[PDB]
Amino acid sequence: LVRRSESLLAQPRPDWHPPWKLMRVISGHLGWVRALAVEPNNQWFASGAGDRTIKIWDLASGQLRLTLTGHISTVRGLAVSPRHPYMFSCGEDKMVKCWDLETNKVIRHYHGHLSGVYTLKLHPTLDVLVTGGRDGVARVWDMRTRSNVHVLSGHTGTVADLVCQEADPQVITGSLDSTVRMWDLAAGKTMGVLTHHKKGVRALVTHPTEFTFATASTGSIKQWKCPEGAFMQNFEGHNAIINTLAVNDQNVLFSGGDNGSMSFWDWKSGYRFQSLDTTAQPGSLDAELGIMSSTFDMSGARLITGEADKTIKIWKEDTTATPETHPIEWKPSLVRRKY
Amino acid sequence: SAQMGNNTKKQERIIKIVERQRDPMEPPKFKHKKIPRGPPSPPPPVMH
Amino acid sequence: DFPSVCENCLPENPYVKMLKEDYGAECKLCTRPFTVFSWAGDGRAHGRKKRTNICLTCARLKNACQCCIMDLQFGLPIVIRDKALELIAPGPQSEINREYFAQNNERAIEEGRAKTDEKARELLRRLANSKPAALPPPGPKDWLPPADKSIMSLFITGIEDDLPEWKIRDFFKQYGKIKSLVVSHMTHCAFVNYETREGAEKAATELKGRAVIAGCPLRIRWSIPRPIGTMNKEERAEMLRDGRSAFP
Amino acid sequence: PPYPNRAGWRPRAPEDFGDGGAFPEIPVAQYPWGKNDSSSKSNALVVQVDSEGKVDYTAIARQGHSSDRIIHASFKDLIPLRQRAEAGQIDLSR
Amino acid sequence: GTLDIIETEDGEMIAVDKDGTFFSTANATDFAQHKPDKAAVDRLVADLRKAEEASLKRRREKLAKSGEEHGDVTYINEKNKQFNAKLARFYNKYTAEIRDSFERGTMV
Amino acid sequence: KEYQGRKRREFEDYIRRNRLRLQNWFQYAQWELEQKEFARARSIFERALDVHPNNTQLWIRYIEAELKNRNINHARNLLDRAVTRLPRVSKLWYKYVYVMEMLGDIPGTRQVFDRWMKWEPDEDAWNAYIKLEKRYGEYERARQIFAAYTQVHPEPRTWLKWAKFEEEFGTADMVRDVFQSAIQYIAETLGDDAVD
Amino acid sequence: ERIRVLNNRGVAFITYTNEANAQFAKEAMAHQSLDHNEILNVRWATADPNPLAQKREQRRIEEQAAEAIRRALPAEFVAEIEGKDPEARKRRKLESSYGLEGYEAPDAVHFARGPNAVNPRG
Amino acid sequence: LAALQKRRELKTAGINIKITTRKKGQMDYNADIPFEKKPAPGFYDTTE
RNA sequence: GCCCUUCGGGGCAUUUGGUCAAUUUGAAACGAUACAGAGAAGAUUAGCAUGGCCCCUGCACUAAGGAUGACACGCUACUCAAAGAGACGCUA
Ligand SMILES: [Zn+2]
Repeated sequence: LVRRSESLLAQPRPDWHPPWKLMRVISGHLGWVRALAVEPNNQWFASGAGDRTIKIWDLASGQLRLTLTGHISTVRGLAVSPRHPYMFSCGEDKMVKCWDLETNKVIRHYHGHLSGVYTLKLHPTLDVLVTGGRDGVARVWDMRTRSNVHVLSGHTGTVADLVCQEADPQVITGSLDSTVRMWDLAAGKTMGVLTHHKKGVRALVTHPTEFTFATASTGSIKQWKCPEGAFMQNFEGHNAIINTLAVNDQNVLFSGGDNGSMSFWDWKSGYRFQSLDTTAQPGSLDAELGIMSSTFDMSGARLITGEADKTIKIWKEDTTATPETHPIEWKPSLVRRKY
Repeated sequence: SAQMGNNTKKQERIIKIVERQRDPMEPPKFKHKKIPRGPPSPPPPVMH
Repeated sequence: DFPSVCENCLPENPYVKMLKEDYGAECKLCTRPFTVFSWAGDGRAHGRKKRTNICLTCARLKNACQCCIMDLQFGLPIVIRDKALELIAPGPQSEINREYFAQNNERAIEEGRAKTDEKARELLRRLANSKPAALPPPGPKDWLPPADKSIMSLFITGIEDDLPEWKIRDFFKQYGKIKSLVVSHMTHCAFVNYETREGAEKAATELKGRAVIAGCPLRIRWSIPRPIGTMNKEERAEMLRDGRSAFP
Repeated sequence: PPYPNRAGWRPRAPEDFGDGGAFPEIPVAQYPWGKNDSSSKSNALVVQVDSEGKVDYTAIARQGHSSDRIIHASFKDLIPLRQRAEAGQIDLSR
Repeated sequence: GTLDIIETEDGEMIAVDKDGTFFSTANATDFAQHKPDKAAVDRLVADLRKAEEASLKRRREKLAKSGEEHGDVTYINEKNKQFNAKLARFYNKYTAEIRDSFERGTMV
Repeated sequence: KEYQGRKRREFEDYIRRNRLRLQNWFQYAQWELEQKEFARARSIFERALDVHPNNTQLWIRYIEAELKNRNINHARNLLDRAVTRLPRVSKLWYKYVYVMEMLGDIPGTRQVFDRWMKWEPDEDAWNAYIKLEKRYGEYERARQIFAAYTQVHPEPRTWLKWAKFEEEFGTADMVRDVFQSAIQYIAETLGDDAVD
Repeated sequence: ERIRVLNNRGVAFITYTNEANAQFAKEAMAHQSLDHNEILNVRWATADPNPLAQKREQRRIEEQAAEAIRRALPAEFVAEIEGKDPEARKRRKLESSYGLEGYEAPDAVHFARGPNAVNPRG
Repeated sequence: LAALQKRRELKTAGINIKITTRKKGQMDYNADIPFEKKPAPGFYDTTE
């Protein structure tokens, strides 16, 4: 039998975080909001929806600055460059567009995806964008020459998520074939495969200060440690298709569930300090309750969620909350926890 | 080294290798063949 | 970036001027484009520009020089080596399977994956234990010249399959000019047609109805030339016994 | 036999060597595992053992992969790192 | 020499194991060298063939029981018959009232 | 040979047309088994394993097809590969212990069960291992299996199973020790309140 | 070497001792006349299905390879390898002892060529 | 079927007429194993 | 050949060329001819896709066509049982 640790320090005691509450709901999109991108100076954010428009909203007012057209299918990705005045969109129409924000016009196309594109990440230090789609491939594109410099193959399902970080593993692709692949960017080779999830991996995120990441499939979130992909912990209790995941600079994991569910977790301990259920915009069906995309702003004080009732919901953490009003209900249980 | 029977030590060689002059007008010489995909890398254990 | 070429294919000059052409030709085995290295042989001022005929991967699979396509351990052709040593020939020889195997194995073939030595000794030991009413003795009428001057043929019986035609030809070349020599090893028959009757008469005089060529006993007679047709196994056996009985 | 001496005793049996090992004292050719008249000619894998001592079965999961490839192939990979026995301080810094 | 036979102070033959190679053939690298006899391999092949013949017998019995025309006919083909049987097996508990209405030739 | 070529062409065209249907691979491999082309059938099954790596049915049929032609070592390598790829499918483990119990080889079955118990399975595999060791005498080794079982599955049901086993095959002091260890462990992990 | 004339069919199979002579004859007699105005179809022969011809060709391949191996190996080495000579057999028994009696050294160790081998080497 | 009976009838009548179904764009399935994937070796020797 | 010279001698110039010219036997493509005859559960039909060891035309390998270009329409045991009676009989 593999030995466990009986020190009772393997379970960190959760830090206290205030609960989150609804602040805003922004209408105007005529499709499910599936993209969201806060610009690096925290002034505006970018929503892409099923009405194939990209809308630029002021973050402070929630007030519609601009609408950009040019896609013909649902916008799935969006990225405001911190080093260039560029925005990056991908869609279900196989198009990966680079928008010049100084002209509000599409200036580049990154062509080569055989099907609709679901994800798009900018490399934090290199001049590279990464897309994944329904063709089972993560395309790694050079920004300047529009050249598909890497074809990351090995997944047998739709590549649904992807993260770029500055150290190896530089690409992490979660796919609907229930596997997660860790990719060395320099060679285009799989460093590792994680097959712990039973269902299609739909959400990934990386921690801002720790060298760890998290993956999420239905009913299960798993925290892993880079660069070896060692299984760190489970986030448990969100029995839904999890589309999204948002960790904060203050260690908050946000899982949004396709049935309209929400879980706010403490990152280090795995404790669920909040469990919410979103509400639908009037006129919606019960089936239209669902958080389809989410992000934090650069401050981390606002959670932006795009939801399948075509809405934008801003969430603030409660300023009138103290550790006495919302006590941590976690105890160091002594259970085998059959793995 | 020694090859084709005999095992006498042949003198070592200095070889000048130059790229061949190619006709600038020559089109591509060979057709492109559509070979099916090879098998993938050996799949990992399923850690459910 | 360097060919694998044997010494006898390389020039006698220790200083080799070599041309290199990326994708200059398709390999003569797998039909893939490969870097061709070429050089001028010791036959100065006319001949053939010697070159690497096969690619390096096929040269690792066959263990052969890229120019001559012979075995780089004994100097034998690849098929001769494979038939006489019973080797695996590690790779498909079909059309599409060749590119499939080369596409999927080019990194392990380079490292020597996917040494005969002992099988050569096995072949040598196997060839060590190789295992490959009678008519009266010939009277004088067999080698006496007939009265008919038109009779020219010399009939030989008792020929085994191990005896080539050329040994008979230069055994009978010392007696005169041979117009024709027909050797049928299937029927153990032979016909010698000279140009002058003096040579055939000398052959009958110094053969005297008997001959030994390379340890094979044969019987010689005068004969008018008749064809050899589809002939019975028992008759073949009895004149083989007669050719053995040429030396009682 | 013990070893203050072994002269005058020839190994005649395959079990005369104990488990095995030819005796240097006897100046006769000795075969602890019989005739190697034929080669090994076996396509099996090299059987290894782990630290505590059991047959190591990670050569099957790692078959066809390089050494830098990360492959999870045991139940120990399903345990959290904090609870994973020989695990004290874990460095979680960029 | 792996197993050690000792006549103890009670006069009984004990057999202690230095390694763990005797109990389970883990740590015993000669687990590959086990060769099953002819009878056991024949038993295994016979049992696998018995499972095969059971599968053929069940297939034949299912086809024979599906080859009976007991009841009202609605289909036109064999696949149509199987699909209509599946439609029955799901939709009787929701559509028996409609079937009653069809049988009577009157009220819903 | 014309019939073989036409059947191979038809099977390969069905495989190229729809490779995600297991019936084409199964039919091609079974047919090539029928003309005793074992290398060809092995190649077809391995290509199917390249298309369907984690299919338990394909693994089961390929181990069975290897076994019914009396290729024991091939099929044991195949079962090692199958329990390496899918360690959480109890069907493959159950077939593997059943096959190496059918062929004699009780220490081999024991080491396969030891690997399975290393993977910490459900209670059914522990009960199967205890039944294996109880069938061929060997009660003390079943006692260590109950020790590992009560570590892995520390429910009162497994402690009562150990109590019944030590009642039938051991002294009453062993039963008292088993009950005392059960109540002590459940008192120190679920607290003094949650003893069953 | 051997001409087998399959008469009645009008077909013959000429086997020269040299391959270059065979190619020369094929390129010389193609579309020629023998005695009357005919066009000869001198083409490359396939393989004689006669098992006697098959074993003849297989054997000839085997002594061609044996000639190459005998050229490769030293004369004493090959003379011990066949062992048809009894004196060579006695030399193998006496030489492949190296002090230890009852050895009869393996062919990998005895018939080995190199600077560090333990043999007269080469 | 009709080609089979006429081939058998002409096979009985002495001559051995060669039958060819080698169209262009066609792969050979009888020469070697198509896309041969040998089984992975394990701990058990399988050469016998 | 020429140049230099202390007539002893020395200097300048330095290895081309994947091509047999030679069409039967180192590999072109049809058409005519005969034959079959354009998909969506009655008949007649506009289409757009999907999959790749199927292509053609095209600069288009980020058009549009080639009958919606053709092709697909097949074949079908195996992760595989449990009951409670009765019973030629087995058997405790
Ligand atoms: Zn050469």
